[PDB]
Amino acid sequence: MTDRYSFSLTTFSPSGKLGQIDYALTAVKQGVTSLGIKATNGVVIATEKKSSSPLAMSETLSKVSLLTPDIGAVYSGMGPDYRVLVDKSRKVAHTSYKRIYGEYPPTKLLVSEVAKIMQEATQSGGVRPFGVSLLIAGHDEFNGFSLYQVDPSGSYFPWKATAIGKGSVAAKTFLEKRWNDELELEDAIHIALLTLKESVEGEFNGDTIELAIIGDENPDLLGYTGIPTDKGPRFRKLTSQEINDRLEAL
Amino acid sequence: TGYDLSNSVFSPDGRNFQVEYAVKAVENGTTSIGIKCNDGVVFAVEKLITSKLLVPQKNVKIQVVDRHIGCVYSGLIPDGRHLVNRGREEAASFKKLYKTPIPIPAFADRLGQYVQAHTLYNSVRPFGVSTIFGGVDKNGAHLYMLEPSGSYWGYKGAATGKGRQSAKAELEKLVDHHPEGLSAREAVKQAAKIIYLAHEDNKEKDFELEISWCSLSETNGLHKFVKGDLLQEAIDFAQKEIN
Amino acid sequence: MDIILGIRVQDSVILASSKAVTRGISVLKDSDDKTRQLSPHTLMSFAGEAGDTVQFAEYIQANIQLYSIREDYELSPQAVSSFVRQELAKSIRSRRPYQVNVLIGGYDKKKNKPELYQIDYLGTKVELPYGAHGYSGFYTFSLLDHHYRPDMTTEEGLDLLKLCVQELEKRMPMDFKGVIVKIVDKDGIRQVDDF
Amino acid sequence: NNYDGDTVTFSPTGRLFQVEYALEAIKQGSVTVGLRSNTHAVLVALKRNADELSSYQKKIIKCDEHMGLSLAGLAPDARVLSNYLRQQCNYSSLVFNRKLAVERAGHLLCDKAQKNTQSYGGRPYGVGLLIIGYDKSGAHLLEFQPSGNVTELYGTAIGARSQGAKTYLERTLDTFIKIDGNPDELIKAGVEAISQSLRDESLTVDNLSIAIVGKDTPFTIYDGEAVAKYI
Amino acid sequence: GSRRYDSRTTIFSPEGRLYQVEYALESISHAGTAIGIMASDGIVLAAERKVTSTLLEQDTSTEKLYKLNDKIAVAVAGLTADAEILINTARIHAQNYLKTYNEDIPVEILVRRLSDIKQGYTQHGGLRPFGVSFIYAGYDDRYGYQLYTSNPSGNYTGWKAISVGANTSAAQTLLQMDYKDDMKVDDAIELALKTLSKTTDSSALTYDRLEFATIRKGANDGEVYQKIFKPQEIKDILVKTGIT
Amino acid sequence: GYDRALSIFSPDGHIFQVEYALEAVKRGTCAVGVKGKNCVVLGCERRSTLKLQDTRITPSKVSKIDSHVVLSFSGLNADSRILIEKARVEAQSHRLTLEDPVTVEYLTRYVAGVQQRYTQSGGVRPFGVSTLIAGFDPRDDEPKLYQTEPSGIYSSWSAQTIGRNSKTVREFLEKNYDRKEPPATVEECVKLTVRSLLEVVQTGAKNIEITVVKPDSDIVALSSEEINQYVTQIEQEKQE
Amino acid sequence: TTMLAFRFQGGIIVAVDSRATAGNWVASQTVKKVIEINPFLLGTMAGGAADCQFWETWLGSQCRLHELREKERISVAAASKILSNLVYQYKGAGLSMGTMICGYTRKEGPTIYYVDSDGTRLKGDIFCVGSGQTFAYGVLDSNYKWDLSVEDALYLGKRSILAAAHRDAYSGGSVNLYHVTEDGWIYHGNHDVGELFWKVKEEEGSFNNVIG
Amino acid sequence: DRGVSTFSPEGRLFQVEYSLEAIKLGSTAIGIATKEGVVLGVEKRATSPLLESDSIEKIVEIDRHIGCAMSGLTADARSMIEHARTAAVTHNLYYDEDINVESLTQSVCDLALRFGELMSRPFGVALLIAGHDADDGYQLFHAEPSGTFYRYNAKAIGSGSEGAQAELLNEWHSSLTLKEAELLVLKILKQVMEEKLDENNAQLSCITKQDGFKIYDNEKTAELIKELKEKEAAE
Repeated sequence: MTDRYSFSLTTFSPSGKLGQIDYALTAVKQGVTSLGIKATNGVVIATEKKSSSPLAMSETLSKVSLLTPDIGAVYSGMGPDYRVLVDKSRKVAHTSYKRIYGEYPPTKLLVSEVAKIMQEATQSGGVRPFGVSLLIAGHDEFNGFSLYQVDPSGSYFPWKATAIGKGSVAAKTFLEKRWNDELELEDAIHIALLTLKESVEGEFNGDTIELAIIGDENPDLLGYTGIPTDKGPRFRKLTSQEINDRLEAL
Repeated sequence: TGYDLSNSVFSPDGRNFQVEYAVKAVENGTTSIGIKCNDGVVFAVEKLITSKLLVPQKNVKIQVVDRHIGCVYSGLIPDGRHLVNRGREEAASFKKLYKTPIPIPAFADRLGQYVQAHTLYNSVRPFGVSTIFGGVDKNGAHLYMLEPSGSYWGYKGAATGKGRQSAKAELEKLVDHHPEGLSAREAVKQAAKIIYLAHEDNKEKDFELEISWCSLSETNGLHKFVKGDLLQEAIDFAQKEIN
Repeated sequence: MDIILGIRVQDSVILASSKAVTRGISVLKDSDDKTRQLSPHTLMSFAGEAGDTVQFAEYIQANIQLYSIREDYELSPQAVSSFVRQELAKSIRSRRPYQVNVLIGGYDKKKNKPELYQIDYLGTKVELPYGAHGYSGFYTFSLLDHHYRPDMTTEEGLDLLKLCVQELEKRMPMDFKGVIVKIVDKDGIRQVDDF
Repeated sequence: NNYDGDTVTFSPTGRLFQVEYALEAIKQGSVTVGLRSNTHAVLVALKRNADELSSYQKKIIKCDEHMGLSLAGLAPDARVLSNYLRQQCNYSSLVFNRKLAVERAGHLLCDKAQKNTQSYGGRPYGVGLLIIGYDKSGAHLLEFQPSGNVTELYGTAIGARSQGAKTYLERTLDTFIKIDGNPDELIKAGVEAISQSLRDESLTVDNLSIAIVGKDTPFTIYDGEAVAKYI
Repeated sequence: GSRRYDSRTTIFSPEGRLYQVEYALESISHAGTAIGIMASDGIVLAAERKVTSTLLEQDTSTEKLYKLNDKIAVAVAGLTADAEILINTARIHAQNYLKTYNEDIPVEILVRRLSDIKQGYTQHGGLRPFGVSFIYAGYDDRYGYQLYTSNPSGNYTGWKAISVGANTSAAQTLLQMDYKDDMKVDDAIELALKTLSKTTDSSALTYDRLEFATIRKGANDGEVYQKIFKPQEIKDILVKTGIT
Repeated sequence: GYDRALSIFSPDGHIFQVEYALEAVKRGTCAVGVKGKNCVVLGCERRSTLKLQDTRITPSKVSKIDSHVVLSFSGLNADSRILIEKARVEAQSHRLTLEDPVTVEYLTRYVAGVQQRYTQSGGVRPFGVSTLIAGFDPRDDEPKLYQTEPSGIYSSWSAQTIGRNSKTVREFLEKNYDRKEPPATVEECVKLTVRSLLEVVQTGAKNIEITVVKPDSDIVALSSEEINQYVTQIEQEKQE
Repeated sequence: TTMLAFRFQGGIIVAVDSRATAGNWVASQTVKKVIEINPFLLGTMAGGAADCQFWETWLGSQCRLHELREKERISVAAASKILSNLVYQYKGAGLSMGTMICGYTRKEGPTIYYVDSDGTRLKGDIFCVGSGQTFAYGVLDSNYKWDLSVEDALYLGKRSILAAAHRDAYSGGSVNLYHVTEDGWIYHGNHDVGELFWKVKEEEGSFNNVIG
Repeated sequence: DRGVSTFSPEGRLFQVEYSLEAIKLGSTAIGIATKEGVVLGVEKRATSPLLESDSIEKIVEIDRHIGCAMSGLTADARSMIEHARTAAVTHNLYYDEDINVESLTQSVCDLALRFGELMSRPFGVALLIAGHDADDGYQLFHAEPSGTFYRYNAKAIGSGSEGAQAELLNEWHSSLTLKEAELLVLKILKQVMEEKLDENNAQLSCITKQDGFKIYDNEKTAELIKELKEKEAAE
């Protein structure tokens, strides 16, 4: 046995293309649409819960994931690749930051760590790149609210608003017309729901849509009282009912 | 195409062609069988006499594992020896930690997982043997047969090698004609007959018969080789049936 | 080894080091030079455990010479002293530490200033106008505290050094067989052959 | 064809071509004969020279006082395998105060050769060995193939034109097995056996190599004028 | 076994060229142009972001210009993710040197170190090289202001003015034409922007498509200041130099 | 670890990776070495395809391995740095253990050994570099000049050239260098070295580098103007 | 044990005693404490007998490999440093060694290095090591000159060991003499101390304290 | 591609067979064993007249009683020589004696087949190992990259080997003197060399019991060349 694939499986072609990265991006293109919009007092990330079977309980499959109390992530592309990246991202937030500085990493640095992991799968021996693009929304004291996209190559870019996957080209055009620097969080959620409806074929409701926000601190979700400085997580996943309430004012 | 050039590669069918090619090596080997009797198991194998210069009764094929398990195989003989060596290590470690001798189903999985592991990587070749093995434990007699894929099941009777079709047909008759069961001494006689009958697929050269058995009443649950008078009696019974 | 002294005057650094090597009962040598030139304008004297002193000094010398060749440039006395400190600080938590105390006398050609650094085997570095290791300071510092001036000439530094050595020869129980004296200035390193 | 690039690849008919190619190296090698009685076991080997200025390549290697072999094929591989046998014989004597049984020595050689046929990166051994020995169950002769197959025999031959010697031994089987307590006659039978494999060349004084082990005979190799008696 | 799938990233061609290095250089030729110009009183780093969007958050964005320490900065051309791996290694090297010698790392020593890391990937390990070319802008008290470049081969050279990425042939000719030795930073700022404006594949050169930085002794007295230009500051210097 | 045998024999008995490494050397800028009676001169070509270069800081083609030995090269620049670093470390290691600086032959033998090792080690390619190593043994006034190549073979030369168009300058040296009477002075040796490069270089401007090594660690690199005076005097004698 | 080595006009004199003790018990009087590393290099043996024998024999192997590789005689500087660097690696493990590596080359001339198990390496003109070193030093220091003849130098070394053998309980047996030249060392015989003492007493008039 | 340790259908290792082709391109080396000593001679083959030919080292001392000549990719020989020297010295350290010439040769040949995917390829050089020991007297061995070594009364390797070996077939007898062997190596080298043989492009050496291994001076060889010329003109 032993892993005898100690050589790169991603290499430059004569034209300068890294084939495996391009092909990973193609897999992302086939993936279900997900988007992110940044407001003045929050960030929203959303996607469709494309249920593989009606017998499947799609609530047990989380496409939107908490990474830290103030950082969340959504994806487009290969689900399993996303799941393991979420595990690694959660752990690296602790090992390379919280266990050192006693606090959670700022959004940009956690993104940087996830990006590094994805870059290494593009150069290390005997592995293929991750077949996902991530959208990571978060808040921290000194940088405020932010939204980042991370691609299979390991490249990441900050966005005011963006979309990835199936209908990203049309969705990004839709977002360009609606986005301004004076949006409140509720306005961004409204725009997110409008944008997402265009790329969804079938049912469009709280049970088929997954949506989370980075907003105000939620002391009700902290689980304890007594420490004034601890005010609760800013990440909150919207319920099925909360989504449907905003679909009537749509 | 090219799916059959490397082990552990799924073909578009969902097949591992390298494992299927290992089976061809097994089918090319001599006939070996196993019979599950009332309180034990009997193993028998066809040994082709390539030349007069082969010393009779010396090139022993059947192998013991621990003191209660017998193993016989068809195909690449060295591969079978490698598998038995591993089996002996597995049995030793089991007894070291748990005191009791390894149960036959437990032992079957140890071999099974090891053989299956050689279908997971392209850096190794699958085993070129099908192994018939078994013995007596606390729950009674057990007979198993293990393929190159790592696949194994429990058997009432088992056969592999070049004359497996002939042998299987003979084994199926015994199962039908004896629902109550077969005695250990009967099984030795029947094993001799079946190898002699299966030798028609290898009729060019003459052969040497080798039999072993584990029985609760006849061998105290230990693996022993059938020797001398009992072996000759089985050879005579076999020769009488082919004529 | 025993006595190593250092004094930084106006335009040079002067290092004085004893000549005796004693192995228990007998004085095996009375002309030992307890110093290594690390670079053209940097000298290091040393004292401590037998064997480790020379091994450490030559190891440092080799490393600075390697740097000099690689960059075609002489490191500043400060940079050399920091490198030496780190090596000793690393050494103190090793399996078997270097038991070596050093003085680094260098002339910085960029700043046109002499510099004297005192580093003990723990990696304790201090920049001083004058320094010593072991018991040498106990006998000599009261004289240096009194007479030292920052604008002293090299000749005045040597005279103050003679007074220090005389006090050592009077009150120290051990015969250290005199000292070898070396001067480090803008022109490099030279030995005072009559002291 | 497409399945002979390495030892880790079966062909569609279940063959291992690298092992078969290693077997081919033995066929190119010089002939060597092995035969035994109930008291003694004998090796006879036709040594091969490079030219008239060169020495004749040695064929027989001693492994212990009671065991040794003759080689045909890649000589360095024989050195590796014979070194391993020397160690295993030695381990048995040091740890268990026990002379290593010839049959057990065959099992060890089989297993060592097998590992080189199932793993990537390696290659099969390119040599065949005839092991003779005298242990607690009498005289023994083994034939080793680098496929891993080890076989106990009364007599045999390996190398180029070995078929002639092998047929002779198959005829003489009933005679030479009975040559007990007569080392010279057993060697004669071996020299006559290896003669059935010669063409154009004959057995000379620096051509012939003989070894013998028996009841009260340590494994000893005869070369030079020591084999003139048998020419 | 595994050999079958090995591309062999570290072999010579029959002509004595390193395939992967050459192909990585081809990749870099499609990256946004980065320019470095060295003057007597400072260094300029100018670089073009690749076809951006209006929804990209520019003020928090960094893809071209990176700080290695207070004295040394780099402009990137190629795979950004690859560059960040090397950049972090360079940042650590600079700090290792500072801890060891208690002096800031000389520019060339940092450049040589990174370039040696790139070299290693071309000779051993069987891994693909880093698809990155750097322009190093830095200052130390030995050589003063320095410009270097390094490419995937691990080869590095010093420059008075240099470009990497797209249209380097056209850019280098324009720089060679207008560069003079007695040039000052404010003049170099203008040259860099004028060169990008002519070589760009975009229709027009605007603030949102640029990253800009200067290293000046225009820091109060005997010290050096790095200035990573803000989006508004790039907009102002574009108006000042008369490009918009 | 990556263990792949990149340097292997071909049916005709050639190791192509080693031979292709020589092709990289052929592409490199020309380097030349000439030893006089009491000196050795190393000349190097600088391709003028790169202007706007900062010549103060750009890696120079001749490198000091120790105070008494120098190394120049033709081929891959990045590869040469690895050999130069190893040689410099070994030079200091030799001084540390033997208490004497390396001989020029010893240093050459070491560098050549490293090059050879990279032709039969798994997972590595050969150096695309040939070197000229020159200097004087400690306390010796006999000039030394050696050459190494990717295969790892090395030898001593009265005069030698490597790199692009080295066939032409070797042609020049073979008819102009007399063994019975080598360039008796520094002037004559530098002149013959500049002359040999002028057969190939193009403009005698910033395209020619000259380094003179004399006994007892006396090494100096000539400036543009000093070389320019040789370039001027050579062509004025040629106009006849 | 008593050993000395000193540099002079005609090269190096090496002189040693021959006694080995295990407590009060005299285990041997015929011990070879000079080791012929090679035809040009000598080593003395003090401390651990095995440590000195083993590693100075090993040193000879390293010196031989050096001259095979470099086609030149190894310097005393380089040879001594190979040994000192080796024992320094073992520092703390419990090696016991006190030796003088003696040689005569073209570039160096006659050279002596005192090498020691705690890593010390000292070049010098006169060295004396062992339980009787202080007695030998007394005779050496008062009679040593650079311009000694080979004959007088040999006697001085012999007489100095005799002084030690007399007073030091753990020194004696016999005296072994060597003379190291550029062309190699020359052995100058084994001299029983018992016979030598009486001979020297009569001829020299020394040791009046002892009745003979 | 294919394994480095692969067998051909004929039962030969591809890489070993290919390395033998590289040795055929090498410069000629010849050895002749006599009862008075063994002679080793080589063709230097300088690629240019500016190359100082005395720096070409194709004859090498392993120990005082063992010498060695090489042909092929001579850079590959350096680690083989290093190993040989170490083995010779190590055995003396362990056993206080000279090592047997055969044992030394066997130790060198053990390195040969240590290649795969250890070194990445076989050695591309053949060695003539000559020496003397008390048990078997004067000996000459031919060490190949296959790991095989043959003892020879006389042997030639390199580009002119088969022509030289045919010549050695006719000339060698068991009563040759050392002087006769020296001239014989010179004669055959002169026959197979491209350039005209002289003391600068050819080198002689010998191993005797008394004096050990010695590489001949160019002045000494020049006299033997002049002696050769005169005796060939003598009939």
